[PDB]
Amino acid sequence: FQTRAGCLIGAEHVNNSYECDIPIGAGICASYQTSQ
Amino acid sequence: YKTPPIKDFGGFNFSQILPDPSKPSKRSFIEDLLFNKVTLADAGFIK
Ligand SMILES: *[C@@H]1O[C@H](CO)[C@@H](O)[C@H](O)[C@H]1NC(C)=O
Repeated sequence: FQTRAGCLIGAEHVNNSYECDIPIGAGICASYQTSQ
Repeated sequence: YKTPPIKDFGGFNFSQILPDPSKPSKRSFIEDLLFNKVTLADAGFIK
């Protein structure tokens, strides 16, 4: 996944939206969710 | 919260501070003026 912060490898990108869990930067957050 | 489509505020007028959908970034007129007034350096883009 390519983001304004940089290259994020190992995380699946989704078009949903939730509360920030792990802030990455430039409006992108990562979280552990669902098989997880 | 979202402002109602009809701006019937008893004569009071807030267009210059409410968002302008025309702009790609939904900022108000005064917000655009403020953003242009600052000559920011080192924004922090991908580059
Ligand atoms: C997720 O983003 C939008 C949602 O409407 C749409 O293109 C599609 O459902 C999904 N696209 C990708 C690349 O995930």
